[PDB]
Parts: sequence; C-alpha cells; structure tokens
Amino acid sequence: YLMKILTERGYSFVTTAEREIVRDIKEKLCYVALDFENEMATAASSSSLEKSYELPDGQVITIGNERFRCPETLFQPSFIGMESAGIHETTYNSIMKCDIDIRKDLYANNVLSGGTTMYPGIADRMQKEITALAPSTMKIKIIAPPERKYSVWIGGSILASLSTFQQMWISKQEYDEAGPSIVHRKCF
Amino acid sequence: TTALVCDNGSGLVKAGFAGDDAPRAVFPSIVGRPRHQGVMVGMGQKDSYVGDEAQSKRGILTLKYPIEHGIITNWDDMEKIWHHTFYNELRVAPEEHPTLLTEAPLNPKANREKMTQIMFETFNVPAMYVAIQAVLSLYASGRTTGIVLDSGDGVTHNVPIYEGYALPHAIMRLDLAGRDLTDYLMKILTERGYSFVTTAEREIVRDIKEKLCYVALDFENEMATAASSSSLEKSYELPDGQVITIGNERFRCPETLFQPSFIGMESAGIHETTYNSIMKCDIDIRKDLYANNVLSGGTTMYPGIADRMQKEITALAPSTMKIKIIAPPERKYSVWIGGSILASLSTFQQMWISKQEYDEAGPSIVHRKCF
Amino acid sequence: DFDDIHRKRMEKDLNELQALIEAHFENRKKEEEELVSLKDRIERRRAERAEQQRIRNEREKERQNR
Amino acid sequence: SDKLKEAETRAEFAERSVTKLEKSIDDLEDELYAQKLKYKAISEELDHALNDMTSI
Amino acid sequence: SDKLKEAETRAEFAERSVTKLEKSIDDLEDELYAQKLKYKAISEELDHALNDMTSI
Ligand SMILES: Nc1ncnc2c1ncn2[C@@H]1O[C@H](COP(=O)(O)OP(=O)(O)O)[C@@H](O)[C@H]1O
Ligand SMILES: [Mg+2]
Repeated sequence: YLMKILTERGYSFVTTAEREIVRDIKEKLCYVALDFENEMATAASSSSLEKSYELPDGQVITIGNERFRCPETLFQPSFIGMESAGIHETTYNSIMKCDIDIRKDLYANNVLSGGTTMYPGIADRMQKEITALAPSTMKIKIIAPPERKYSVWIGGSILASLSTFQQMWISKQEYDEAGPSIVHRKCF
Repeated sequence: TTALVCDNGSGLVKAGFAGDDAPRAVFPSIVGRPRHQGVMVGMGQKDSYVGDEAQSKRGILTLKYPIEHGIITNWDDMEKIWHHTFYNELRVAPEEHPTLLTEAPLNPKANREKMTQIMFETFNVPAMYVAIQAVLSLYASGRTTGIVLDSGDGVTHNVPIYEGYALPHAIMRLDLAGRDLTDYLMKILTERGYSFVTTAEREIVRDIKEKLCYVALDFENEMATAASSSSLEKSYELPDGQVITIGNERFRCPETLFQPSFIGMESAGIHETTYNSIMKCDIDIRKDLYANNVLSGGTTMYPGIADRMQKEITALAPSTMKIKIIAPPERKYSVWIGGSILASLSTFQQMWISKQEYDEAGPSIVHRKCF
Repeated sequence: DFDDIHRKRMEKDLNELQALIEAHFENRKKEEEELVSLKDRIERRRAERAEQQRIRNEREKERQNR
Repeated sequence: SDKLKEAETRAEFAERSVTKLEKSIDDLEDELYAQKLKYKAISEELDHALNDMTSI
Repeated sequence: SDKLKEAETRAEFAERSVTKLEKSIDDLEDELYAQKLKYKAISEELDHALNDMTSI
C-alpha cells in the first residue's frame, strides 16, 4: 500500500527489488498517528511533517502525509479493500468472546509483539481505541517491551531451555512409527 | 482434646473447633475441574480446585456442587472437600479429634451411613456424631422450646420442639431453598436482556441476589409501585463493567418462598408450612410454639422477611395468640454456634460413636441408640 | 439457661457500639485530614517540578535551536 | 549520517512522547487528589455522624 | 563522531526517563483505581444503609 500511494507524488517503484527500498522507507519514516483526522488536516496546511530520504542512488524524495497513511491501514483495513475491522477492534472482539470473569485480566495485560508493532506511536493509539471501546471502569494497559521484534524468539529460547519441556519433543522413533501425522497427536 | 464441629451444609462449608463463637473457616463447597486445554508448561496447574480457590479461578473452571438437596450425589468430590477442610483450612489431622457432622431431617439412610463409613475409614477419626440441623439452631437461641424454620441453601425444613421432646410426626421438609431462588432470579433477569448461562455466572447471579433482593411486606402494592415510579431500580456493577439495573426483579426473586407456584412447585409457602407444622402438634403446646417461632439458615437473611412472615402467620393464626418471630443477627452461623455449644457440653460427652462400637456393628450403628 | 443471654448480649450492646464509634473517630481523624494535607503538599511539589521542567526545557530549546 | 539522523529523530519522538506523558501524569495525579479529597470530605461527614453516634 | 556520541547519550537518558515515567504512571493508576473502587463501595454500602433505614 505504501508503494501504491507513493505514486501520488511521482515516484514509481515496480520491480521486486524496489519493494525492498519501499520497505526501508516504511521502516525509517512511517509512524502511526494518534488522531487521524487532525493529522490529515495538519499535514494539508503546514509543512512540518515532510521528511526527506535519499534513494540508493541520490535523487532524494519527500514524503508528506504518506507518513501516517501507510500504517493507518492497520486500524482501517478498508484502505486496501479488506472488509474486516482494524487491529484495534479485533482485539476487543477477541476479548468479548472470552468468559465474563477473565475479561478484566485480559484488559489489563494486553501484549504487543511482532515486527509490525514497532511503529512509533502505536502503543498509544491502540490504548486510546480500546479505551474508547471498553467499559469505562476497566483499566486498559498495553505491554510494549523494547525487544518487540525478537520477542517470539526469546520466548522460544526460554521454552526450549525448560526442564519440564524436555520430554515433549517428537522423538524420531515416534515419527517412524506413526508417520508425519504425529504432529497433530498428543505431541502437539 | 477438642472436638471438630464440621457442618457440611450445601453451598457453604462451615467448620471450627468446639467452644468458640464463629466458625474458623467458611468457604463455598464447589469442586471445579478446568475445561480448556492449557498451553503454558510448568505453570503448576492442578486437576481440581476446591473451596475458595475455585471462586477466584472460576473463569476457566466448571464448578459443580457435590451436594444437591441435603443428600450427597457425588461421593468422591465430597471426600475431596472434607480432605481440604481438615488439612488446609484447619490444619489439624483428624486422627486426634472427634467430629460432629450435621444432617438435614428426613434424608436417605444410605447418605448418613456412607458419611460415617468415610469418616471412620478414610480420615480415621476417633469418634463422630451426626445431629439434626434444627436442634442445633434451637440450642444457639438459648431456648428449649419453639419451632425452628431452617431455610438453608439446599433444603428448607421446619422442626417443632417442645420442652426438649421433638415431635417426629410434625416435621415438614420442603425442597425450595436458596439455590432454586438463584435459578429463578437468573431466569427472570432475562426479561431485561441480561443472559447468564455458564455455571460460573451462577455465582454472579448469587451475588446479585445477596446484595440487592429483599422481601416485600405486601406483594401487590410493591408490584404496583415498581410499575409506576422508579424509586426501586438499584444498579450493580458486573465483574467487568456494564452496570445493570434491577427493577421489580428485586422482590420477585425471594417472593418465591411464600408462593412456590412461581417455580412450578405445588406446595405452600414457608408462611403456611409453619402453620401446618404447628397445627399437627398437640392442642396444649400451640401457644408456646406460636410465641417462640425461630428463624435460622442463610436464606432467612433477606431484609424484611421477619415482618412478612409475622404478618402472614398472624393472618392465619387465631387472633388471641401472640406471634413472635426470633431473628437473631447471627442467623447464618446459628447452626454452627449451636453445634459448638452441644459439643462443649459435659453431659453429651458419652454420646459419641466410639470407633470400637463401629467395628462391632458396622456402619449401621448410626441408626441405633447412638443416633 | 436463658441467663447467659444477658451476660453475652448486654456487654456488646454498649461496649461494641462505643468501641466502634471510637475506632471510626480515630480512623477518620488519622486518615482524612492527613491525606488532604499530604495531597496538597504533593501538589505544591508537583507545581514546583512543573516550573523546573519548563525552565530547563526552555533554556535547552534556546541553546539547541540551530 | 544515517545513524545520527535516526538517533535525533527517535529522540525528538521521545521528547514529544515524554512531554505528553508528563501532562498525563499531572492530570491523573490531580484527579486522584480531587477524588481522594471528596472521599475524605465524605469520611468527615461519616465522622460527624459518628460524633452523633457518640450518643452511644 | 562527536555529534553521534552526544546524540546517543541524550537518547538513552530520555529513553530511561520514558520507562520510569511509564512505571510511575502504572503504580499511580493502580492506587487511583483502588481508591475509585473504594469510593463506589462506600457509596453503595451507604445506599444500603439508607434502604435499611427505610426498612427500619
Ligand atoms: N446476606 C444474604 N442475603 C440473602 N441471601 C443470602 C445471604 N447470605 C447467604 N444467602 C443465601 O444463603 C445461602 C447460604 O446458606 P447457608 O446457610 O450457608 O446454607 P447451609 O445450610 O448449606 O450452610 C447462599 O447460597 C445464599 O443464596
Ligand atoms: Mg444449614
């Protein structure tokens, strides 16, 4: 989507190699707006947002309100034509499917992970959205550790280092006896 | 040594050493196995949380009471509850302490015999004695006569006693109690939009019933008032927010006690089974029973029941007799206080069922002279 | 029997009420006024912190502005 | 050049974020104090009531 | 190199400030919410007392 909206200024990236350049632009410049309409209004009047970036050959480019419009797709998947609701509302729906007595704990211990949750300013936008959706009494807290990108792998290391886990591996003789369908069995 | 005054009950197990004022440990009697799968390894997840521990993890458990209506329907769970009560809530090994269980009137024999067999074989107590739950509540009031209505959570029974001589032909046991009121409240809450279905949410409905419901002095006037004004609508905050507003469901839930036709039961209310229990007694002790009507049990804690019941009985009874309803503030633990008093008596010290006696006659000893 | 009801009721009928009134009085006195005074004190310290933050932020923005 | 651009940019984001955090902190603290003072006023209402109850 | 060193140090200081501010905010939030629940409970028991007075 960023590669598609950059074409509104004149920069055309098409080759599968230039997708990497657009990815670098997204990583280094884009950020999630706290309030979308106010940012759209501000970027359309002033010019305090236009940040420039140097391509791998020169010819610097200037990104205007494409900065916070690219990652806004997360909270409004209608931008890329997807029907579903944003990541701010699928979390609330996932909570509401849970039982009525563990909703407070889930509200208080919302965890972020994965690479794409590294946008500057997402841990505040998501908290604001959920606080808008959730009942006013519950406390909404969003855990955003600085080591977000490698969180899954750190957890994997911890799990593999446990003594209690040492007998859950799928030993080779077990695979030889039941075939590849062993993974769906007790050894999950 | 000291005696253990346990009181199984149905809904709250109350226990403590004999000779005190209040039970040492009071906790719901529920045993809930987890129902989901569980992915964290080494979390130390047990296979069954009993007692007050399962009222905190109830979000992922399936709580199930081991005592339905006085009788015990699931003996393994009841054994687990007793083991927890002895070892973790009191921390006294049962090998060195007599026990005094309590049992509702008119219960199946096999229940009592199995109870004594468990207490003598598994826990291996020195001596145990089973007492009727109403005589103790009469002990606690310091009376010696009177007709006691012990409306627990499992079963409501009404034992009349005069001068210490119980009248076995006048016991009126009715199976409407707090649990049926919880179910009926959960069923009438659906008329506003709030649906509670899970066995965990039954606890939430029970809390609503305890904190909000009250017994109306006159039913029709309250139904008319709640349908015009809005001075009754009291709100309550669920365990996650989304406050709810209870309208005329407040006094309609406990009204089932006086009109058991609401939940489809045929019998007459607790206001008329007491009068019937009195009228079965002899003609010369009816005045004393009229004057010493005793209330006990948890479910008789509704705000405003000691006046509604008195009004109803005064309507039924002859105009000359004086109707008085004893409602001590310590109603909930009245049975256990009476149990402590009875276990602390010197005259009672030779009525225990000693273990050698059980070894000679088997579990059927309980029906014999040692009652 | 029925003669210990006096000696277990009349006692707490007055002693318990008086003792609980004493407890409420002492707890209110200890709690409410001290809490309001301490919150006012912390508010004044917070305002002073706000002034220090404003001064430092302004001087650093003045120097660093290039 | 890339390093220092990154550092200054993320630092500016940090400064704006932390200032927003400070506004949040002050608002929360002051609201807490206001609520606590309302509670203590209620407590002194109850304490006047208890002084009446000194009737017992 | 000089600009890089100064920028990095400024960044790290601001970052640690950010973390500490978040922790303080969390703790004050827990206490304020506990006070809020206390207030709701006191008001509710007060109303129950009022209804008890209505009864008697
Ligand atoms: N304060 C209260 N107000 C209204 N109902 C209550 C109150 N306390 C307990 N109950 C009801 O009484 C039941 C507890 O009764 P209890 O006397 O413990 O039964 P048991 O005879 O088995 O011990 C609870 O299930 C609840 O429904
Ligand atoms: Mg009972």
